[PDB]
Amino acid sequence: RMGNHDMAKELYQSLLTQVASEHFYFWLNSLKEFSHAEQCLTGLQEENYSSALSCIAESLKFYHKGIASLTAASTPLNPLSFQCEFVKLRIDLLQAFSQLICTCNSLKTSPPPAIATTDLQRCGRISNQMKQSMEEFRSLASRYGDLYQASFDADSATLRNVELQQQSCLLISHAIEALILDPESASFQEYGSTGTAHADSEYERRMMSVYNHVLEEVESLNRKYTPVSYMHTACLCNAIIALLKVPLSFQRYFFQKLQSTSIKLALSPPIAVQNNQQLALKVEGVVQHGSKPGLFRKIQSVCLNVS
Amino acid sequence: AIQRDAVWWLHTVVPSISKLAPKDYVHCLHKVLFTEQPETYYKWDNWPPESDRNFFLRLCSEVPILEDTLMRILVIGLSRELPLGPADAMELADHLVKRAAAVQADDVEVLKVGRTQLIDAVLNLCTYHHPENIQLPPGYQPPNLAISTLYWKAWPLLLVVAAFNPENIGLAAWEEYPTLKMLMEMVMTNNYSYPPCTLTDEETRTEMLNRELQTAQREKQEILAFEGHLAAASTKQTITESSSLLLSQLTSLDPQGPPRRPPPHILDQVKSLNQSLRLGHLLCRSRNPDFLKQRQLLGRLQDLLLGPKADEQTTCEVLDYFLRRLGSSQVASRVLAMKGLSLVLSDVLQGYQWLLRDLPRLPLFDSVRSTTALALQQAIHMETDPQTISAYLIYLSQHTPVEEQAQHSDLALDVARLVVERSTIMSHLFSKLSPSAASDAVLSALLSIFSRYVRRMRQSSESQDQVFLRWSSGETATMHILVVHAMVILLTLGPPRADDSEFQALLDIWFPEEKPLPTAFLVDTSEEALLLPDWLKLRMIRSEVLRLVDAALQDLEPQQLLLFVQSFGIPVSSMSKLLQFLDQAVAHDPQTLEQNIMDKNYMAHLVEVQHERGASGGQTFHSLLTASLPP
Amino acid sequence: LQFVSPFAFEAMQKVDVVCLASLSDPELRLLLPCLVRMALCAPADQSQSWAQDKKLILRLLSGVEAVNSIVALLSVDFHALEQDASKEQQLRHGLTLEFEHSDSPRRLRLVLSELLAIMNKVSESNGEFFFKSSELFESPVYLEEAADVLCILQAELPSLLPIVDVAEALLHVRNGAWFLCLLVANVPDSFNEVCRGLIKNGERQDEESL
Repeated sequence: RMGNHDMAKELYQSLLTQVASEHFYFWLNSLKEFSHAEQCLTGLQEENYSSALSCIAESLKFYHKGIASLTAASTPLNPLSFQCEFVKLRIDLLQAFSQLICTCNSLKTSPPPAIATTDLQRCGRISNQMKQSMEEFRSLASRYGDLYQASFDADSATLRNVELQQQSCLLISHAIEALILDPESASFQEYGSTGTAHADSEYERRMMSVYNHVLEEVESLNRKYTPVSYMHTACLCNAIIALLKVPLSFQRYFFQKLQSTSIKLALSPPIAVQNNQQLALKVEGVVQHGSKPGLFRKIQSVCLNVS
Repeated sequence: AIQRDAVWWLHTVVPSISKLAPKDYVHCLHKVLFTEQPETYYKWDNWPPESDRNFFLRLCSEVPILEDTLMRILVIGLSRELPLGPADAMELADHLVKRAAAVQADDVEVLKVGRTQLIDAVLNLCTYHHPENIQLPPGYQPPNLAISTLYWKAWPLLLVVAAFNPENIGLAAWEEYPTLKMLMEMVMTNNYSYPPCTLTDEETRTEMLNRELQTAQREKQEILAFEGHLAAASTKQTITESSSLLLSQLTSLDPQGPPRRPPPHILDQVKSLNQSLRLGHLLCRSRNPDFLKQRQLLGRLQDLLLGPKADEQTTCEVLDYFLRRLGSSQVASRVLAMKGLSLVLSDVLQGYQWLLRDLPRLPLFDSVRSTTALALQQAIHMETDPQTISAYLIYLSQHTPVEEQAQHSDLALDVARLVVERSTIMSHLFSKLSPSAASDAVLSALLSIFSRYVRRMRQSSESQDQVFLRWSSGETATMHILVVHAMVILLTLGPPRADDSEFQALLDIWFPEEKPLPTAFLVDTSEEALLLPDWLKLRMIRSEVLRLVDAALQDLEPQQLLLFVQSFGIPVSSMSKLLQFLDQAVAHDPQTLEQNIMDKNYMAHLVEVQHERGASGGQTFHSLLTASLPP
Repeated sequence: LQFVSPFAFEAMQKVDVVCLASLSDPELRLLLPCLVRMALCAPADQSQSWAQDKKLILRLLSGVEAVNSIVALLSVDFHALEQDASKEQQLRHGLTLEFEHSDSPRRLRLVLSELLAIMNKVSESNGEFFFKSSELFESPVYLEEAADVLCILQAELPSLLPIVDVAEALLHVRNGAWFLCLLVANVPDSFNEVCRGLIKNGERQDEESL
């Protein structure tokens, strides 16, 4: 929870051979592998991008081991859906980070001369690669939002953690856009309405400090260089380093599920309908609960989308 | 147990309602076969379930012979009005055979024919049937025309039946069509190619077919000339030989003629499955009728050629036919020819030891020595395998026809073309990472042949590019430019470890120490020939022998020096010498900056890199270059 | 046949140059076209550290005689080649001996035409697997030269030769795995997209067919 992942790795490793059930064994092994993966990228130097690429590769190896174990730990009436999606979105945005480290280094593979003779296309392959990275990070932010709004039963701190991850995705996407793809349409300045925001955790403070520093770096580098610049890649890669150097926090919903609200959704029915007569479908549903219903939030209304 | 077919079951109501036309009945019979794969019906919506189709397909692939076909054949024979064609059955059998190859097994019936109507089908297919729409004049025989689909479908199925089961069905093909024996020979050769390796009998197959084809074509043209006037009187349509529709839809029944070579496109697709099927095993048993099973012809050609009964004419013709393929642009042709030649003939170059040990022992080797040498010389410019070229060079070094000046000049020109033009082959043969014993033998062979050529020329202009050579020692010689460039390239490769006498002799005669170079003049115009072009000079600079480097760097005009420093792969010693000469030129001619040096920064970095490697010199050039712009 | 080492690919992906210096010459020759492009073409970084790294790359390349062929390939006017390829594609809808005797633009045209033919074959098919006998990806001697020209074409004509379509095309030739591996090694940031495209286009295995 507090990001001491080496200690967590040691303790989870100790806890193996103590459990009796194999799915709990896989769950603890997955926790050990996630702790090891997060411990792997604690040794990031401020400017060493090659070391960063190697560390992210090691972390991704351990994360893939962990997600295989976690999938092995999933059972009926304990599907670990939030855990699986959360660590899958953690595996992404790390291989997306690796691809952006590669595209940092792609600038050293020179552009063609045919294209070089006549603005963004003159960059060469790196321009299209930055476009692809921007789209990938935007899709990652959308997926993090999807995880957020599929977490109705999660506590507030977990939702704030998911928000922080989504905001990191959006930060990288905005940095790519404003430095490479559309510096003229960079919009207003990064005027933080919150200013000195009242963070609820040290992870929150570190995340917002990283965001503010990256936005300050981007703003000071807006139109000072052409998009062929090594300084744009330097700022992006340094943003990667800053985002990864703050250890990930596994929040309460990753371990404990408390609210557990569902919907039964019994609807009136391989059913034959005439062409002229259009179907009259009635859907009835009951919201279910486990113990204290409205622990974190209460259902005000139910939206039923039919397609 | 059933005596009827699916066609009959469908026709029970179809013909009852209204008697359908013959074309409609034929189409219904063809569609009723149901030879398609049932597993492909559930690839769109996953319906019907596929859990049973997989189990049913394995048992359906191997099927027995039913009596329903025999009952239908008997009914068709007993009734003259019965409209039942064997084309649908042939198409179904062909489809089943094609599908079964993927899931074939020893305990699975690949093919099974239960009806003996092959003779009846053949008789009914070659006969002419009056069409409903077209009515020919009474008493006049119309031309023999057949549907393209039926003719194309009857050939493959019948050929497969005759080849796979040549016991009973093969007897008919063993007395009518020698093409069946030719195809059996091709199958035994394990190569579906026209001409096959086992069809080498040119005097029996190629010659007779070629002689007969011209007569047959002339007779067909003469027969068609009379009918053309009547055909044109009704249609009034133009006829052209290249646009003749009947040529691609009808063909004369001439089984005795040569087989038809398939197009390269069909052959390319066929070769992918040919190795997968491995059809060569089935042809070893077939020996009746015999076309001339490949082992029997191998032994026959062996005792005809290796033995004391060998004759000049047939052996010379066979070798000419067999070696003209090496000069072809097809790698498959030359590989098959190589393999066949090694097998017919028969511890270093084991796969090529036949050409080095077996061929000279022949009784009539001297009679055929010239033609094989010419064939190898032509094959040098086509062959791509380094080992094959190595074997060819070694043979064309030990067994070299020397007596004729013309022949020796042509051989030197061909080897020079190999050395100069085939740069990738030359680099591959003597790649510096692996000096092999075969490489040593080839290098010794090359220097030996070139030394003998230059010596024989010295002891003594057909081509325009001949150059009149002069030495400082008083000798005269007339040679090509390519051969000089070739010996220079040989000398850049360094001395062999097996022998050094020929290398040193060549290096001494061409570039003697502290003596003027052999100035070359054209034979016709008598002007100073450029025997050492820029590319060749750069090639000898990269050599590790100091004499070639010293000869190359003499009186170098600064544009050439600037070009050479920009090149890559130059050793450190040669780079230091080049930079020393560059410094001397800079001190003696500062004006090399204007119309030679395109850019200052890149060449400055180049000179810095040369110094970083550990090359001396270039300080004055570096100073002059840095004076224009900072690094 | 020798493939690109994981150590060399890791060095190339990180562009760690002292690592590339400590490499064997047969391994280095696989990475030759890209390294030549980074050593000779105008730098896009324009940073002093990258200038020094470029100098070390040039030093490491100076000792290789095979670089001159790649320099010759890089001297071709690619505008005319692009125009010719586009016009030929609009028109649409010994070969190895010719490649050997050809100068740099002509052999570039030959291999580019063959690549576009294979791409058209791929696009026309709905997924059916063919096998185009090329005689230039098959000859063991000419694999190095063909691979160098392939890398230079992909680098200098990126719009006309997208990496994923080259990868999908290369599966149909005899030695396509080696060509694809060294192609990805020469543009290391294309690994993820090449793998994604290969997996996405892998829709019909036909029970583990060819």
